Amino acid sequence: KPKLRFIERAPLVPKVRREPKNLSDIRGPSTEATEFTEGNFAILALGGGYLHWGHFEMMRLTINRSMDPKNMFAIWRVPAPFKPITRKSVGHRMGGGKGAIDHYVTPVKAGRLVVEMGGRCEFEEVQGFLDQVAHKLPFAAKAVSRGTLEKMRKDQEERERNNQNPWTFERIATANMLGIRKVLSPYDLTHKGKYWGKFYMPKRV
Amino acid sequence: PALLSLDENELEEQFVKGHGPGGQATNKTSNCVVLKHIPSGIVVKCHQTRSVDQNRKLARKILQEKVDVFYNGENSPVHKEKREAAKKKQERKKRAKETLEKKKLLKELWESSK
Amino acid sequence: SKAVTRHRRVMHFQRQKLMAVTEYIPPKPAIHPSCLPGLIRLLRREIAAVFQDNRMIAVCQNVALSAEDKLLMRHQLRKHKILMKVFPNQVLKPFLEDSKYQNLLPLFVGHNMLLVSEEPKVKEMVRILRTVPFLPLLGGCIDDTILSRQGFINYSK
RNA sequence: CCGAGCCUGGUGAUAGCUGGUUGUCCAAGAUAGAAUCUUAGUUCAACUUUAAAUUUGCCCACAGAACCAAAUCCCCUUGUAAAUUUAACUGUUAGUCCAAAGAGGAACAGCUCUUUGGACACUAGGAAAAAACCUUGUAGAGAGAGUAAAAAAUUUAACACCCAUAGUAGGCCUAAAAGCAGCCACCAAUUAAGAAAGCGUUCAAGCUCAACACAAAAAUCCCAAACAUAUA
RNA sequence: GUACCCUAACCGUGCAAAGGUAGCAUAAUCACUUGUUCCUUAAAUAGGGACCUGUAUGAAUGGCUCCACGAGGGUUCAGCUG
RNA sequence: ACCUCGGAGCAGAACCCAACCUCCGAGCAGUACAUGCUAAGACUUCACCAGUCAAAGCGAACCUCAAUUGAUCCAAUAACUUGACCAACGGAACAAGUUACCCUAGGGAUAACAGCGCAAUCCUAUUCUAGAGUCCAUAUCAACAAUAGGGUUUACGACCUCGAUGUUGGAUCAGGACAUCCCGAUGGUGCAGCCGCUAUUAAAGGUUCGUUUGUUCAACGAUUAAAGUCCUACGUGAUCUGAGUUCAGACCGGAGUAAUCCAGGUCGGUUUCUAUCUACUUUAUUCCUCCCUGUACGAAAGGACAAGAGAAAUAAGG
RNA sequence: GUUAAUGUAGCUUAAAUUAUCAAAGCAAGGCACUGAAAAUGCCUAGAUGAGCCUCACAGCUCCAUUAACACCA
Ligand SMILES: [Mg+2]
Ligand SMILES: [Mg+2]
Ligand SMILES: [Mg+2]
Ligand SMILES: [Mg+2]
Ligand SMILES: [Mg+2]
Ligand SMILES: [Mg+2]
Ligand SMILES: [Mg+2]
Ligand SMILES: [Mg+2]
Ligand SMILES: [Mg+2]
Ligand SMILES: [Mg+2]
Ligand SMILES: [Mg+2]
Ligand SMILES: [Mg+2]
Ligand SMILES: [Mg+2]
Ligand SMILES: [Mg+2]
Ligand SMILES: [Mg+2]
Ligand SMILES: [Mg+2]
Ligand SMILES: [Mg+2]
Ligand SMILES: [Mg+2]
Ligand SMILES: [Mg+2]
Ligand SMILES: [Mg+2]
Ligand SMILES: [Mg+2]
Ligand SMILES: [Mg+2]
Ligand SMILES: [Mg+2]
Repeated sequence: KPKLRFIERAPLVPKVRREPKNLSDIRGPSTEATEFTEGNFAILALGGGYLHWGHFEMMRLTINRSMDPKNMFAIWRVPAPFKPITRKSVGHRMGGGKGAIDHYVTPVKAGRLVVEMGGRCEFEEVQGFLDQVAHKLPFAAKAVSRGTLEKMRKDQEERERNNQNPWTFERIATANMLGIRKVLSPYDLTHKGKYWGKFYMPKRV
Repeated sequence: PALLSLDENELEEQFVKGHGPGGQATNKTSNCVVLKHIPSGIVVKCHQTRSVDQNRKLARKILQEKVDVFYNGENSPVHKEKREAAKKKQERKKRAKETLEKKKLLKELWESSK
Repeated sequence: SKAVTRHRRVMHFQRQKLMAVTEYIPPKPAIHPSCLPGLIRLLRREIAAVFQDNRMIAVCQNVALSAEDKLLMRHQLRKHKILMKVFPNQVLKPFLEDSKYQNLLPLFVGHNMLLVSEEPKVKEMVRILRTVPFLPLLGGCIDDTILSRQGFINYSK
């Protein structure tokens, strides 16, 4: 098995109690799968979103098609879809309960690695077919390396000390300077202005 | 005897207002489908519900009875259960004979008792 | 509208006035930065060994010829003891003063091929050359003595 | 002008429903809920008003508040002048948008439902016009003054040149698959050219490469005018 | 549920007071419905004749023929006419 | 479907906190038989009613469980006590249908029509190259996906209007968009030619007549250069119609004990205005025939352009 | 479309846990032989797939199955 394995539509034990749209599994930085384990190339999520089962066959069928499975291998860094998402039978008025369970979905936060690659190849062998996989994901994504994930980290850490602005977001947000926490969320104390909804802004120091 | 299917394509579904059997809801509603077959000439309408999610899925169920006569003929599952379920009406009016014949043999033997 | 949306949600104006004030401002310098101030070493032995050993060297413009005929022009001097060498001018041109060849230096531009030997045949080579009416032979050097294409007629006859 | 005549009477029928409700000036004043044949209503709270009585009210610091995030509760000091209790009642209990945390829906709605907080149902300035965003609240006259918020920035895709011999049609399987169907090996000739990286031939042939050599489209008619250069 | 030029339940039963007979028939008769077919038309969701479960026909809730008749409701030949 | 009560989540940490929100329960059972009596001080389901905990003391001894429920009046009984799936659970002592024969009061607090919001649905364009196209992703088409834009549909929402904003089709007159059906210019072609396919640009002009049906549609007959797609309160009823829908009558099939009822069917059925105000009330296309020429094109069958001549037709003005 | 009901040995109902007898089929057992009357066994994935305990029981995954409402403008 040196290829991406099949990911099923539903959990084998189907979830029978419905869940709220707990949208704060999209919002913010990721805490699981931010670092590299067994690989050199991956697809970083630069934004939050939900992976349906169609994206899992977008990713699997176009990685097993453009890959040397003798020399490269690949590994899922997201689970199979688990979070049930309901839909009401169409045409109905509002109310009358929650809808029935339609399908499942995987929450991906920004900074998450989605699919990892490896084996014996350079980044330029893999940057070809992974960048086109990443553009068809429901969020902003990107092919990174081990070397270009730290080059994106040390450069952004450079932007924090290099900038000549006396006023950063994190200084105004915690000191509550202009009464600014009237407008901000309580998560912008920890997001520090780099996140707005599910969107991640890397041009913000 | 299953009814032979129809492709997802080649079906010119128009949506018009249609007949209106109601006050103001049914003049302005494009509820009537005109689900066509492009190969054969079989034009099917439907105003069976006030909802296309049961109009169109039932308009498809009618069309796969009409175009079934085209590609099979009078020996089809759409005429089998017309000649099998009106087979019983010759087993219902003949059945009803033989008991209205033996309801006079027991009615004349009645009251000719003494 | 929720907190996490499909579309980038509009901000409050006091928030958007803050996401303009705290933007990244890069350092701008005083003066712009740009506006201020084995393979060779082995061939650093071989042409030095060409000029210690050989007697008659002949230089030319041999890029002129086909893939078959340059093997043949190699083979037309294989019947003698003439061998033909090519060298990089990025490594052959500095050596000439390290072996003190001033009148051979303004001579190596473009494609140039040495045609070294230890005994000249080149009386017959010009007869081999007389059927390819291009490919002209330039100035040689025998034992620290230049000889032009005229110098290869005064000696070689 | 008959689903039960017409007149008079009971009769000023009743209406939780609609409409109306008349001098001047001033002041205090806005949105927890619960029950209800009730949710178009009402009673009690809550908020509000007036009078009276007394003494603490608000803001708050250590310490303190459970196991299976923002904050609050408590609370002396301090900064403040208000609070509770008593007396007497009315009204409001058919709300909105914005920021935030969520639930429902489609991570739709100027959507619906709670929670914390604003503003509006009151004034003035601004965002073009503008209930809800920002600035600012305590009243008058002035042909004084200083300010507050307050004006959108952007303009992108050129590119190599030269040059190509060879152990061989490497072997395998294959009709033959020859660098390029497929499997293994992937060495090697010369200064330098992969047992071939894309095309291409049934197969070949051939053409190259790697190699030495020098962002937009909609229905009456675009929508201030205009403007790169005078010192904060 | 065995009937085969698509044809003998040719047999087992459940339930009822009784299980719809003659006749008529896509009808002014739930839907499907513009049923299928022939005539009529250059062309027919109309008209007429047929077939037919009509699963919601049907016998004084009267059923079916039919004579006259109707400011009834459809169809039509010829004429005729802004 | 639901209505009263309890536990968990939403509601992370004092308390509180909705939902036709998400998941579990309850309408008892068991053991006592001091499950006797009294009484400080508190709690409290945001009110009241109810509901909780309780030191001491008297008398004795040496409750379990989250909910496990029901007020008043009355009825029983000598008394103690007892009495509701009063479950619409703060409970009227006891009351259903139906109305198109309908009535009054109101409501845009609340639906249908229109508008507006939104864009799931719908339509369209780019992105990605899997796949078809003998080979070849890109002549043509196109999966899983992604990014946008539209505002035609079916929804949803309930913001304006219920002291009235009258409608389907048709008639009449059409205004506009272009996402082009025809006519024009161009790029590609799996373009020889002729036809086509697609793409860029083009809104000047054009966009037929019939049989059935109320029909927009659709089918069909005949044509056409072509018989565009939409928007205009599903343009247009103080200009028209009234076949449909949509009142009072009636039949049939059905539901119902009946009255009556059905998105059923079918016959019938009053469409009002004398214009105050704004606004307004004489600014050429195309087809065919000939010709070129039956040439170029092609193995042949077939069979072009541009230029020019004529015939007609509609439109405009006479 | 939506709830709502239903499933029984080969043949009919049962049984509110544990599965029956009533027919038919195996014969034998009273009777000269046939008939019951007996005395047997017999055949139910209790129409599904998972197991929450331990379940035709109490419920979905289920498959077919029939009823019934999908309205007003
Ligand atoms: Mg009164
Ligand atoms: Mg009321
Ligand atoms: Mg009023
Ligand atoms: Mg005041
Ligand atoms: Mg204090
Ligand atoms: Mg709202
Ligand atoms: Mg002042
Ligand atoms: Mg090269
Ligand atoms: Mg008469
Ligand atoms: Mg209380
Ligand atoms: Mg005590
Ligand atoms: Mg009640
Ligand atoms: Mg109550
Ligand atoms: Mg009537
Ligand atoms: Mg409203
Ligand atoms: Mg509407
Ligand atoms: Mg509302
Ligand atoms: Mg109205
Ligand atoms: Mg009015
Ligand atoms: Mg265009
Ligand atoms: Mg209209
Ligand atoms: Mg009008
Ligand atoms: Mg009449």
